[PDB]
Amino acid sequence: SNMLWALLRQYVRPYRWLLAVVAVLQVISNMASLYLPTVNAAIIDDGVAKGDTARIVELGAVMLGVTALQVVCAVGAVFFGARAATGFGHDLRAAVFTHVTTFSAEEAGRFGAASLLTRTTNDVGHIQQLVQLTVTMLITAPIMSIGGIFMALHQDAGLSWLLLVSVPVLGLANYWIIRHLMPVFTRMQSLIDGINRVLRDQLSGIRVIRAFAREPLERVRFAEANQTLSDSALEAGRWQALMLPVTTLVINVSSVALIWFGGLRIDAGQMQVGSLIAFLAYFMQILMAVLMATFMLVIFPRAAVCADRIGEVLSTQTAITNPADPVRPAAIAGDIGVHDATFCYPGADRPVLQDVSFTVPRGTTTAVVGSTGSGKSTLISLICRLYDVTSGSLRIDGVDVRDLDIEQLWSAIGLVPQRGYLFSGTVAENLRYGRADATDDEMWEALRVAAAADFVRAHPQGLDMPVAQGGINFSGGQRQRLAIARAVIRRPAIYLFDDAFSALDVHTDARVRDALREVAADATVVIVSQRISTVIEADQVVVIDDGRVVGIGTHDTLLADCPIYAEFAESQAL
Amino acid sequence: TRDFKGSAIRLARRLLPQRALTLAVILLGVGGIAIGVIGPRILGHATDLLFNGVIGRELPAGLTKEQAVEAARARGDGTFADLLSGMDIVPGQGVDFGAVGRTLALALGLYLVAALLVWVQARLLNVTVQRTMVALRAEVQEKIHRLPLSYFDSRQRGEVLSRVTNDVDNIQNSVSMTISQLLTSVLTVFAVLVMMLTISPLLTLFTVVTVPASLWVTRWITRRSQPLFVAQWRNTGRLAAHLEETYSGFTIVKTFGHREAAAGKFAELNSETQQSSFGAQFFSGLVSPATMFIGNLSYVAVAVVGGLQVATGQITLGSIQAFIQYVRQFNQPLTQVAGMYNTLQSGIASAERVFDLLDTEEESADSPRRADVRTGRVEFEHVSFSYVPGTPVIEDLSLVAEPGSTVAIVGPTGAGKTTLVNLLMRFYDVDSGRITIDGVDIASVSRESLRASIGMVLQDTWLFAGTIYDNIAYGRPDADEDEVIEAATAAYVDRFVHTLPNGYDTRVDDDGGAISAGEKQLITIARAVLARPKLLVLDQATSSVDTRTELLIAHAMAELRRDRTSFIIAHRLSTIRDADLILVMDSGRIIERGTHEELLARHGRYWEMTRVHLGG
Ligand SMILES: Nc1ncnc2c1ncn2[C@@H]1O[C@H](COP(=O)(O)OP(=O)(O)OP(=O)(O)O)[C@@H](O)[C@H]1O
Ligand SMILES: Nc1ncnc2c1ncn2[C@@H]1O[C@H](COP(=O)(O)OP(=O)(O)OP(=O)(O)O)[C@@H](O)[C@H]1O
Ligand SMILES: [Mg+2]
Ligand SMILES: [Mg+2]
Repeated sequence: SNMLWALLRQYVRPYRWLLAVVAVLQVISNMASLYLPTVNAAIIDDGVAKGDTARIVELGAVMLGVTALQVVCAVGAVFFGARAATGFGHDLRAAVFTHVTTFSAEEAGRFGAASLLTRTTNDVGHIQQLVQLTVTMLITAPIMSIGGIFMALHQDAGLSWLLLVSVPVLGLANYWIIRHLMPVFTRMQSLIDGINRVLRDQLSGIRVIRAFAREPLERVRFAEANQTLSDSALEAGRWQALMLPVTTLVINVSSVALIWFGGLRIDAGQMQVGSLIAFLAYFMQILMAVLMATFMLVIFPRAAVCADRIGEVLSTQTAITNPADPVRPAAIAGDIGVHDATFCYPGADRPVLQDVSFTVPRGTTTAVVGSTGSGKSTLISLICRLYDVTSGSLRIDGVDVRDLDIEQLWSAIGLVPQRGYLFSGTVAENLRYGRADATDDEMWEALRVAAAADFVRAHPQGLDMPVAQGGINFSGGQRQRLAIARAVIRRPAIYLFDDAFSALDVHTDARVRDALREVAADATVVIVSQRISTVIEADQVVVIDDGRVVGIGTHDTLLADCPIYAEFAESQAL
Repeated sequence: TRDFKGSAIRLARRLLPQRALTLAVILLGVGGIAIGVIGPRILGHATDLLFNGVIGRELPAGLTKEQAVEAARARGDGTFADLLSGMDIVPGQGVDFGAVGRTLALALGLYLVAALLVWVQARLLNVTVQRTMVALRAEVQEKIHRLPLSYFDSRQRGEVLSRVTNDVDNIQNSVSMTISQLLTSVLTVFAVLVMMLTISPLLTLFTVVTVPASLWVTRWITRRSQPLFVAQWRNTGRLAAHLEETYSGFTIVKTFGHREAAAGKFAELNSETQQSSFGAQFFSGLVSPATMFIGNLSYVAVAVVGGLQVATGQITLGSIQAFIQYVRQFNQPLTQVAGMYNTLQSGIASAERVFDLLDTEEESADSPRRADVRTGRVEFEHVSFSYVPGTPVIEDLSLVAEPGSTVAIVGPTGAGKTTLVNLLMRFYDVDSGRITIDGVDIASVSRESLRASIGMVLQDTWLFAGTIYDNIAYGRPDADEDEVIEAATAAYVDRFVHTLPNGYDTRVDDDGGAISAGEKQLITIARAVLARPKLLVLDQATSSVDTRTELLIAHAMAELRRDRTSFIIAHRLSTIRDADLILVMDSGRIIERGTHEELLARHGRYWEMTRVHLGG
């Protein structure tokens, strides 16, 4: 629970004065609640014993004032507690999001796009719940216990030994129960985590599960996880079921000892009768508050693990930032250098790109050809500066991508990745990610360029046709054409087609390429493709094998001098 | 919109089934509550005995109670005699500590019995709560496995995930956190009311005035707070949706310069959800102080009136002490219910969402017949299908596939090839017509066996978080190590696995890992081929795989492709060449079909498609 304290200390400091106001108001309210029985004892002693009804009425008015103070201070504490809890939760969420948005591809891949979502909302909620339950109930038990001890000492110090001995017994019993419960609760949380991951995997790959008839194995796995979770929860509940009886028993035994010892003191003229009522109410308030506070302690292990996850997210430091003072060329539209680039993924034993050196002149088309796992997508990601070169330099427009701020470099680059993603909403909304200010006319022009205008015009809603979460309401080629249209609507200086024509038929692929050549004539294009038929039109073709460039030149020189490209052409020949 | 009362009563019915264990739970709770409520009367009797002895000790022993009363009347202020009138002392006796000890021993025994009964009832409640939760989780998982694909395609993954896991966990927390409190409160209120009615009707009426007023205040607060709760839930859902869409497509958002817009939208949603949560939480927490205030007003009235009666002599002091204890033990359950109202409402909302998911329409009545392919011949007969009915995607389609024939499907980008092979796997219900494999309608056989008989390479590759060996063995986990190694070698997964320093043990994920798109497709191919399917479907199975590796893979799988009726979908004509039958479909209808030689001889769409390679 080291990370819990750090997170609370960091993100509750702006609300520390509201917390102090909550604390003082709760103290006042609990003091009023424990002082009402003192006024009852005063009625019993200075009233019916003396025979003064006027004193009884006066003390009733005093009790009315005490109750008014109690309700006012309770409402005032609830309001500020809610304020502080919601503020802490909102600030923690806004900090986690702001940290995650600075992550790189590798940093985000460390946790995943779903773990970050579950840590941004449900991990902050489980700590704001602790905040609220501490400013509402967990603070009541110490306040009520110490205040009741003081009030019992005030009423009659002779019988304060009871109230000072009974409370430690309850404290030790509840401490034993907590010490035997907390490991079980940690196990229950760590085991419900697994049954949640199982259900997430079952829903993310439902089509693959159905296609392979993996329903019975999924059922068996879920049944085993459910049974183990139920065993852990039953073991926790067996201990948790002792909390209320072991507190009520202490209250009742304390009350019986009260009636005995107070009676013994009363026979000696050392105690008034109303003190018995006062002490009885003190017991049934002090110990009931402790019981209520302790019964709720299902949060601390859960909050501890949630805070551990949040702190591990917030401790991750990015590796690709604007260096100190980025160079800002006007309208970057130049060439790509790639001089002796050497890249090795973090945690990898061997580099994936070795001694890569090829230049792409501005306004030309360069096709990257290689085997599976050769490093074409890695090179494309290097151009986008999603990853930083371990050695060498890239030199886009004659200047390193490292010293260029990555907002203008990305504004000058229109990238359609191999693993594309279409956001849920409308086709117009998805295309707006390219421009965000595009009119309907240029949106339709971008759709027409990417051959995506027909299947959007077909829908009765036109540009407002719905899009599923991952575009699963479209075909794969339709998703690729939508991504191409999104890249086109940007009108970027550099196009990076990372296998953007894999799911397009020959006719549609040729039409899209012709429209692009008509539109992107003045723009640099780097296209990663498998078909040789699409690479003759490229001015320069680069072949990479094992991660290193094995051939540079046009189609004819590569077919004549590079054995790998000759093998590719021979394999694809009809 | 959303019915919370019905979901609450359904959840209560699930929690407390027919009288097998819930009857014992209720009986134990009632017995313990009655035994523990009896005790304060005993304590009041002991206090009455102490006061009687103390008062009577001071009075002279030569006079009885009536003489003492008349002597006090002869004395001043009059009220002492009224106090003694209802006291029933024996003057000059003192306190009898033996009777006090007996009374307190009886109280201690009753309190011990009540504590034991409460413990047993709590254990039984825990057992039944866990049983109910197990049943709920099993039902949720079965419903997940029975839902149609349109249900998942029409919603975000995060929303369904939260409705499936987070809502169930919230329900579990709420029940195991509040069921015992609810039962104890509902029994204790009535037991205390009965014993207060036994003590004195006036003071118990004064105490019971609170319940109407407390209910009115609670109703007002709930009326003011329910819109806040629904707004908070809506706002949390919107925030979670925005977070999921930003995180899943982080590369696209970051690259296309939309990070600032996403940050601004998140800030707006965060502020709005903060406001909604603050309002809901404040109005939900306001219940307990109000109930405590009304209970304290009743306590003040009861104390004052009881003191007035005790001074007059109509009620003994021990009875009034018992009644004060009863007032406190009556006000406490209402305060506890008011305090836990927030958790109760959260659990009710979660149960509402879970029941909404569980009441969704399922696919269809699955046939119990086990699919059994004998030869492998596939036939389509006027198959018509359409997602979102009103726009056909496949209409008037008919095709025949010989048992050893390799059928290749080529066509435009939105023809319907994936829809066709999904209809073959019974992913979606065929609108009109039927599909027959070896003369039996696929709709008349179980989906499980039919989909197990066919090994399909999905167009969108998917891998679950685990080792590469686990992902390959996902097709058939019972296969031994040698079979998985052979499947990986045939698909040339082993070629790049040997390169990695943790071969077959490196952990890969759908969104990343130590893998590439081509290698991910290779692992999917190995997973498909491991299951030794009797029917082969390959939907753009090598779209991201180079042709040099494709040649080796084709040679390696030629043993399987000989006698398994492969369905090959590809936009590369080289892969689909030399297929026994080639289907060209344009807009969900097969415009032309035949082998390569006939297709070239008759010209048509295929000839134009293959002349693009030669240029024009
Ligand atoms: N939920 C859905 N899933 C898939 N297709 C859908 C869905 N709803 C509607 N459709 C429509 O179904 C049509 C049939 O396309 P299909 O999914 O069969 O792709 P395809 O012909 O295999 O394409 P490609 O060759 O690019 O893979 C598409 O035009 C698409 O708009
Ligand atoms: N985190 C990682 N992400 C991607 N590749 C990684 C990673 N770690 C290691 N690699 C290695 O990087 C190599 C090259 O991957 P990359 O995706 O760049 O290849 P590629 O030739 O572009 O792929 P494909 O032809 O399938 O599109 C792979 O062989 C893989 O083992
Ligand atoms: Mg790639
Ligand atoms: Mg498809």
